Amino acid sequence: RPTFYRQELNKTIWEVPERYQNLSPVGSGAYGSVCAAFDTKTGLRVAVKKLSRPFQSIIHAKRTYRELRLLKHMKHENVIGLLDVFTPARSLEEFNDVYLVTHLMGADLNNIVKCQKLTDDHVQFLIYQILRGLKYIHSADIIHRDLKPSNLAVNEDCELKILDFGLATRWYRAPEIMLNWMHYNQTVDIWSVGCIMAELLTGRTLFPGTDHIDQLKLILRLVGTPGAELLKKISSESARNYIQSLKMNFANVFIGANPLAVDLLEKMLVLDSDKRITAAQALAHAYFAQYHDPDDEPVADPYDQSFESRDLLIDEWKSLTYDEVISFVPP
Ligand SMILES: Cc1ccc(-n2nc(C(C)(C)C)cc2NC(=O)Nc2cccc(Nc3ccc4c(c3)CCCCC4=O)c2)cc1
Ligand SMILES: CCCCCCCCO[C@@H]1O[C@H](CO)[C@@H](O)[C@H](O)[C@H]1O
Ligand SMILES: CCCCCCCCO[C@@H]1O[C@H](CO)[C@@H](O)[C@H](O)[C@H]1O
Repeated sequence: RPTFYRQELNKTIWEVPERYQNLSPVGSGAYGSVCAAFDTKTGLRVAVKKLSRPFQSIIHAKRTYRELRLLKHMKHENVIGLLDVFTPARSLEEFNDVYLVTHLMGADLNNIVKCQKLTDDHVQFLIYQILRGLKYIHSADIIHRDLKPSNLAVNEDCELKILDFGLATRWYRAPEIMLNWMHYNQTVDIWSVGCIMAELLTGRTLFPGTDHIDQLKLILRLVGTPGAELLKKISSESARNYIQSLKMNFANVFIGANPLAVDLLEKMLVLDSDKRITAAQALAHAYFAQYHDPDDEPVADPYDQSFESRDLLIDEWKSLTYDEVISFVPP
């Protein structure tokens, strides 16, 4: 057991192991807060997320467990991984705080893009990594749902990790997510990738919607009204009518772009989630020829997500989370 020290951080007492130094707040919200730090034991910069009131309610408790489980499962160099999880608590009884430790890459995608056009080679490398990450995430039957530049952590070498920093926001969201559609394809994340990629290429947000409906109209304007195939999957006449108050050959936005990039964007930014390219297919797309290695695009061990369908008591989510904390083995 490490010795803990306390400090005040993001308006609470953070009790962390001494190996973790130079804790500096980088994000805060209702679900918790995150500090950049330096792990003097591994010599790595790390982000320490302290969960906020993790066992306050069933929802907090199951969220806490969800994230812990997910992070413990992710073992891919393009996906945020759990370097450490700790609690100051010495027993289940006193267990009330969970801290999660991940690599801190240093910047998110916005920081390195800073509203600039990136080179095609650079976009290749970045999107390749995202797709590699996503292939892994998706292979575990997990859908990110909120892929966006701020959830993409990159170091100086532009090595990239996908994470979920939730504690502009709407611009990378797959249209069906915004429409509370509920039967999500993993290609919700592909939509996001297309939005990210487009932005990396052009330096401009693909769909800078002012609000929900504006976002939707911007998407319809670019990719066009639903085709007959897609229309058949929308039950509501009235909704189809409403949509009709609104393709557009991917040329104009992506002028001067590598035609391969455009071809891929076209396969990503398809309204019909059933028809969007998958992460695995995208990885094999010629656009990534420089980086694609079919034998180095790992898939995840199958991920036990049964808990997602469970309505359990706080005590059980807490005890389940506690088990995961105790049984945690660093990389
Ligand atoms: C409820 C719930 C359930 C699941 C998840 N969830 N799902 C995933 C996927 C596996 C991607 C789907 C991943 C998480 N969770 C997760 O990423 N947690 C976490 C933990 C510690 C720190 C951080 N934050 C950062 C880390 C590094 C950096 C930055 C923030 C910001 C910029 C500085 C550079 C940098 O490098 C985020 C989230 C919430
Ligand atoms: C902008 C207004 C039109 C947006 C419609 C987007 C349709 C999304 O695609 C749809 O995703 C569903 C949920 O995964 C799938 O069940 C459907 O089969 C698929 O067509
Ligand atoms: C703003 C323009 C958007 C019009 C609303 C699109 C309607 C999508 O609505 C979705 O359609 C599916 C029916 O096939 C249902 O399974 C979903 O429950 C419903 O949310």
